[PDB]
Amino acid sequence: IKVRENEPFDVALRRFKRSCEKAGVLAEVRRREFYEKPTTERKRAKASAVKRHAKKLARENARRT
Amino acid sequence: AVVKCKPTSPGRRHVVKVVNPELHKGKPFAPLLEKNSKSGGRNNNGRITTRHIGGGHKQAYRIVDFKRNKDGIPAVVERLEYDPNRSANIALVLYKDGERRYILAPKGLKAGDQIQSGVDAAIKPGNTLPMRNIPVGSTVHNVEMKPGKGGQLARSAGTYVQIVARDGAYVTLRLRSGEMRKVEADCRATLGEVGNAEHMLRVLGKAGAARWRGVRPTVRGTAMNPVDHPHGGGEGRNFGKHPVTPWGVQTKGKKTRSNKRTDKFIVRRRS
Amino acid sequence: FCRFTAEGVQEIDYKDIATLKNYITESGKIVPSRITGTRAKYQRQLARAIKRARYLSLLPYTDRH
Amino acid sequence: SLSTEATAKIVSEFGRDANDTGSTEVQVALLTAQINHLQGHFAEHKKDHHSRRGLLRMVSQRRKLLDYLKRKDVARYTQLIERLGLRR
Amino acid sequence: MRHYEIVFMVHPDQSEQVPGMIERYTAAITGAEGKIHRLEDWGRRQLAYPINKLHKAHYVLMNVEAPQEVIDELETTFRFNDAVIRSMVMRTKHAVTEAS
Amino acid sequence: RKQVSDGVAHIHASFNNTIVTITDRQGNALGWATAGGSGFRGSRKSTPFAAQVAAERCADAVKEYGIKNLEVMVKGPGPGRESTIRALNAAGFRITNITDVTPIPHNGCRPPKKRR
RNA sequence: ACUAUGCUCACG
RNA sequence: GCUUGAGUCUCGUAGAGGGGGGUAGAAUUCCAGGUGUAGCGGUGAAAUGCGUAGAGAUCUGGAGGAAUACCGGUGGCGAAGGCGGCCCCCUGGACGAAGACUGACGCUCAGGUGCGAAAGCGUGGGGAGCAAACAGGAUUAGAUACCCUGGUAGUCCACGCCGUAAACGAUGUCGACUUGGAGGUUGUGCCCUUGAGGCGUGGCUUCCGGAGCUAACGCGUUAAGUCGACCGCCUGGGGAGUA
Ligand SMILES: [K+]
Ligand SMILES: [Mg+2]
Ligand SMILES: [Mg+2]
Ligand SMILES: [Mg+2]
Ligand SMILES: [Mg+2]
Ligand SMILES: [Mg+2]
Ligand SMILES: [Mg+2]
Ligand SMILES: [Mg+2]
Ligand SMILES: [Mg+2]
Ligand SMILES: [Mg+2]
Ligand SMILES: [Mg+2]
Ligand SMILES: [Mg+2]
Ligand SMILES: [Mg+2]
Ligand SMILES: [Mg+2]
Ligand SMILES: [Mg+2]
Ligand SMILES: [Mg+2]
Ligand SMILES: [Mg+2]
Ligand SMILES: [Mg+2]
Ligand SMILES: [Mg+2]
Ligand SMILES: [Mg+2]
Ligand SMILES: [Mg+2]
Ligand SMILES: [Mg+2]
Ligand SMILES: [Mg+2]
Ligand SMILES: [Mg+2]
Ligand SMILES: [Mg+2]
Ligand SMILES: [Mg+2]
Ligand SMILES: [Mg+2]
Ligand SMILES: [Mg+2]
Ligand SMILES: [Mg+2]
Ligand SMILES: [Mg+2]
Ligand SMILES: [Mg+2]
Ligand SMILES: [Mg+2]
Ligand SMILES: [Mg+2]
Ligand SMILES: [Mg+2]
Ligand SMILES: [Mg+2]
Ligand SMILES: [Mg+2]
Ligand SMILES: [Mg+2]
Ligand SMILES: [Mg+2]
Ligand SMILES: [Mg+2]
Ligand SMILES: [Mg+2]
Ligand SMILES: [Mg+2]
Ligand SMILES: [Mg+2]
Ligand SMILES: [Mg+2]
Ligand SMILES: [Mg+2]
Ligand SMILES: [Mg+2]
Ligand SMILES: [Mg+2]
Ligand SMILES: [Mg+2]
Ligand SMILES: [Mg+2]
Ligand SMILES: [Mg+2]
Ligand SMILES: [Mg+2]
Ligand SMILES: [Mg+2]
Ligand SMILES: [Mg+2]
Ligand SMILES: [Mg+2]
Ligand SMILES: [Mg+2]
Ligand SMILES: [Mg+2]
Ligand SMILES: [Mg+2]
Ligand SMILES: [Mg+2]
Ligand SMILES: [Mg+2]
Ligand SMILES: [Mg+2]
Ligand SMILES: [Mg+2]
Ligand SMILES: [Mg+2]
Ligand SMILES: [Mg+2]
Ligand SMILES: [Mg+2]
Ligand SMILES: [Mg+2]
Ligand SMILES: [Mg+2]
Ligand SMILES: [Mg+2]
Ligand SMILES: [Mg+2]
Ligand SMILES: [Mg+2]
Ligand SMILES: [Mg+2]
Ligand SMILES: [Mg+2]
Ligand SMILES: [Mg+2]
Ligand SMILES: [Mg+2]
Ligand SMILES: [Mg+2]
Ligand SMILES: [Mg+2]
Ligand SMILES: [Mg+2]
Ligand SMILES: [Mg+2]
Ligand SMILES: [Mg+2]
Ligand SMILES: [Mg+2]
Ligand SMILES: [Mg+2]
Ligand SMILES: [Mg+2]
Ligand SMILES: [Mg+2]
Ligand SMILES: [Mg+2]
Ligand SMILES: [Mg+2]
Ligand SMILES: [Mg+2]
Ligand SMILES: [Mg+2]
Ligand SMILES: [Mg+2]
Ligand SMILES: [Mg+2]
Ligand SMILES: [Mg+2]
Ligand SMILES: [Mg+2]
Ligand SMILES: [Mg+2]
Ligand SMILES: [Mg+2]
Ligand SMILES: [Mg+2]
Ligand SMILES: [Mg+2]
Ligand SMILES: [Mg+2]
Ligand SMILES: [Mg+2]
Ligand SMILES: [Mg+2]
Ligand SMILES: [Mg+2]
Ligand SMILES: [Mg+2]
Ligand SMILES: [Mg+2]
Ligand SMILES: [Mg+2]
Ligand SMILES: [Mg+2]
Ligand SMILES: [Mg+2]
Ligand SMILES: [Mg+2]
Repeated sequence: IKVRENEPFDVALRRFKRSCEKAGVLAEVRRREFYEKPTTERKRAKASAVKRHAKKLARENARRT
Repeated sequence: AVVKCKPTSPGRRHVVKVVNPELHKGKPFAPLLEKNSKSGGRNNNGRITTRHIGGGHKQAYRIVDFKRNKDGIPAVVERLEYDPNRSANIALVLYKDGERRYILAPKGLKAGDQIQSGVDAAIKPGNTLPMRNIPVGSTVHNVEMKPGKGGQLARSAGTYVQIVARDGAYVTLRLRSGEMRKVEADCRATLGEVGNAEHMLRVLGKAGAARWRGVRPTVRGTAMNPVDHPHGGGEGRNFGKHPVTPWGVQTKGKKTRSNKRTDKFIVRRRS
Repeated sequence: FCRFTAEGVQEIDYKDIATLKNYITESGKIVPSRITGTRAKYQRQLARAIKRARYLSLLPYTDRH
Repeated sequence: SLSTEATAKIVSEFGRDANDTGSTEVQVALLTAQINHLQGHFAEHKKDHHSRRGLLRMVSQRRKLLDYLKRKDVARYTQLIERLGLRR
Repeated sequence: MRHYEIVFMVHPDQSEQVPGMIERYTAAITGAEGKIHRLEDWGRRQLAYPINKLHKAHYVLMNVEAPQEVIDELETTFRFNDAVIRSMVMRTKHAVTEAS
Repeated sequence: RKQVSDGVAHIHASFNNTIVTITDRQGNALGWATAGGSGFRGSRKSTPFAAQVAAERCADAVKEYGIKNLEVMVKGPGPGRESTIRALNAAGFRITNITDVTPIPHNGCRPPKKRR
């Protein structure tokens, strides 16, 4: 998070923030995640992941493109 | 402990006794009790100054030691006794050299436990120390407001003071009212909580049980006639008056604190 | 890469922080397994040791102290 | 969960030898030993209902061995109970 | 009976007392059967974050075998003592050596 | 009068506002501005440019103190901040370092209920 | 952003 | 009798299993204190609300409560309900390794009895945040709602009660048997640890699919396949899980 970038540079470049937190504090602990809803919304985000990964093996179809 | 009584008679229906089996079943230690005559509320001039007190069971004064000085002498707790003069139960402490004296019984204390008092000692329930030597954020009782005195604060059953801070010479105490009071660090405080915390769950059950505790009936102002009490008269359950004492001063939210000599010691008033 | 070594086995300990600091990100958070490999058994031991090290002020809880 | 010295002491007493450690006589003593050790644990605590499930397993497990032992041989059944102090 | 791994930290000004403190805690445990397996004074090490509004605590790792009566008497001496800034007491899994 | 060399530009970027507040080294306020104080009200107040102009308005009104270089301390999410720091260069400062003080509670207090 | 309703029965 | 089911001991392995006690850090609210000058707050847009009595912002020092970021996963444990900071105390089970022992001690279970989320209820504590009820501002034809600002019971604790949930894999428990693949997780063997490996074989688990079954959807060695033991339950919709 603590980013100095030497001296001649300036131009922000603080992906250190964007690839660490921000979303963790904000879109999660902004408004209440009703205990069960995480368990629901994760398990569908988890089931959607393996749906794509299992399809990615069977994606090699005829195509003809 | 808290046993509810079976309803074999009306006025034995709602009774709830605080039976302590560990208490003593015998006469108290005679050398440390003198007689204590009853005022009936009246004073020098023979006039009722405090109403609603009169009668009750004859009850002798136990010479309980609050100051708790006799230093550097371990002392075995011989037996826990009943005190009619007090909310809390007392303990007959036998000092190793061969004195006996009464103390307020803390929570975790029993017939056999050893207690020491003074400056060094150990940090354990029953052991009196100066509040300078006692840890911050610790539960004490029987607290002195002035060094060398007896013990004013936290002596009622279940009562305890918590030590919040220590600013040099002064110790900030959070009292059971909620008031944060500043006392001198040289003042003493017996460690732990005052025993018999079930006391509050007792329920008397009859009018008579208040009488034999030395209380007399309170008559309501509204019942009385105008001449007697500010609330008074009216042709059938009237009021239309702001609540007040029998002497006209407003009750029901009206600060009567006006010491002004001790306002320096009070950090935060209770709430 | 993976665990300790070929004949390592061992147990992930909290006292040493040279090898342990590789397993936390620049902010102070714990890095997950799917980035740094590691079998699930050692990732639990690691996590437990990071928290024990945090308690003693060997590792920091964060970088906003 | 009963020390190795505590088990070995009971094993080399009720049974034939230290080798023998599965007799109905032995098994009932090891349950009884542990049940009595747990009475201190359930004197206070009380709300520990998950451990009570393991205790009530041991209790029922014991009674099935004792009831087996009675039907099998009445002589050694009565002698075992006097030594352990069962049947209240 | 049981092995432990005590790791306590001490205030800067009272680091001169630590040689004495170790001698007192050793005498408590070494009397009751179990020996101390390791002696390693870590020294005035920097803190990751301020504890009690100060930096640089004086760490001490004991690592010792003892019964439960002695170790809890030692655990109580840490809380009733302003010199010691925090402590922790780990479980068994045999004795050890080295590592820092 | 005072004439401080360096300071700290605290930026409180919420969804609705962007409150810029330039302080000294020891967290002592010298001046401030807001997206609401710039004009820009309602829908306009929650934008990257309305934060830019607020930082431009906070850049001046601290010229008496004469800060040459400062540290940024962004906070919250907001449409500003990836825009507000651009404004501090273009105004007339040197950014020593950029930081976050976005208060991450370690699962502590129950947040408000979800809105529909 | 929010934003109601559709009287009865009738395709062998 | 026997020893294959079932149980015991022996040495370990993993785990938010439990119960009791501590303590840590972030943050929220608040408390007094410094700085400082108009807004803050909020919204689809506004207003109520809060602020020139000096708020918001910023920093200093406290106090208290509740919950434990990241690790953290189609990960683990628990009979189910459920169970996540770290540390000791007592404690239940699970699995593996090769033996030794017992010798059918077993499986199911009507009544019985225990445990059983959340909400409730009782007595006594505590009370930051959140928030039924409630109030005010919006919205609207109306708005006893949705949105906004406030906000009490409650959520926390100790002890008793309650005995219910879509308490759900909408799938009773135990056991045997019948093609596969990719994994996750925790064991324990054989080999060169000769370098993050080579090769088996036990637990538990997620996904896809064969025969077979199924009304179909789908299930599919963790069966809804093929059989056995025992239990519970069903017999059109409303009336009614009501009187
Ligand atoms: K419940
Ligand atoms: Mg859930
Ligand atoms: Mg006279
Ligand atoms: Mg007289
Ligand atoms: Mg007279
Ligand atoms: Mg009276
Ligand atoms: Mg009389
Ligand atoms: Mg009296
Ligand atoms: Mg009296
Ligand atoms: Mg009294
Ligand atoms: Mg003086
Ligand atoms: Mg009265
Ligand atoms: Mg009355
Ligand atoms: Mg009255
Ligand atoms: Mg009258
Ligand atoms: Mg009169
Ligand atoms: Mg009058
Ligand atoms: Mg009248
Ligand atoms: Mg009337
Ligand atoms: Mg009237
Ligand atoms: Mg008047
Ligand atoms: Mg008057
Ligand atoms: Mg009057
Ligand atoms: Mg009041
Ligand atoms: Mg057992
Ligand atoms: Mg066992
Ligand atoms: Mg035999
Ligand atoms: Mg039977
Ligand atoms: Mg109509
Ligand atoms: Mg119609
Ligand atoms: Mg129609
Ligand atoms: Mg055999
Ligand atoms: Mg088995
Ligand atoms: Mg091993
Ligand atoms: Mg565990
Ligand atoms: Mg364990
Ligand atoms: Mg546990
Ligand atoms: Mg627990
Ligand atoms: Mg607990
Ligand atoms: Mg803190
Ligand atoms: Mg705080
Ligand atoms: Mg003041
Ligand atoms: Mg003020
Ligand atoms: Mg207005
Ligand atoms: Mg107004
Ligand atoms: Mg104003
Ligand atoms: Mg005002
Ligand atoms: Mg002012
Ligand atoms: Mg202020
Ligand atoms: Mg403020
Ligand atoms: Mg503070
Ligand atoms: Mg605190
Ligand atoms: Mg499991
Ligand atoms: Mg099950
Ligand atoms: Mg304990
Ligand atoms: Mg089981
Ligand atoms: Mg067992
Ligand atoms: Mg085997
Ligand atoms: Mg036979
Ligand atoms: Mg045989
Ligand atoms: Mg049944
Ligand atoms: Mg039944
Ligand atoms: Mg029950
Ligand atoms: Mg329960
Ligand atoms: Mg219950
Ligand atoms: Mg509840
Ligand atoms: Mg209640
Ligand atoms: Mg009531
Ligand atoms: Mg009351
Ligand atoms: Mg409140
Ligand atoms: Mg609220
Ligand atoms: Mg609301
Ligand atoms: Mg309402
Ligand atoms: Mg109003
Ligand atoms: Mg309303
Ligand atoms: Mg209206
Ligand atoms: Mg609020
Ligand atoms: Mg809690
Ligand atoms: Mg508790
Ligand atoms: Mg409890
Ligand atoms: Mg019941
Ligand atoms: Mg039931
Ligand atoms: Mg039901
Ligand atoms: Mg469920
Ligand atoms: Mg489910
Ligand atoms: Mg499945
Ligand atoms: Mg059902
Ligand atoms: Mg069963
Ligand atoms: Mg097995
Ligand atoms: Mg098929
Ligand atoms: Mg069929
Ligand atoms: Mg089909
Ligand atoms: Mg199935
Ligand atoms: Mg099979
Ligand atoms: Mg098979
Ligand atoms: Mg199998
Ligand atoms: Mg099966
Ligand atoms: Mg089947
Ligand atoms: Mg079917
Ligand atoms: Mg029927
Ligand atoms: Mg019917
Ligand atoms: Mg019918
Ligand atoms: Mg009914």
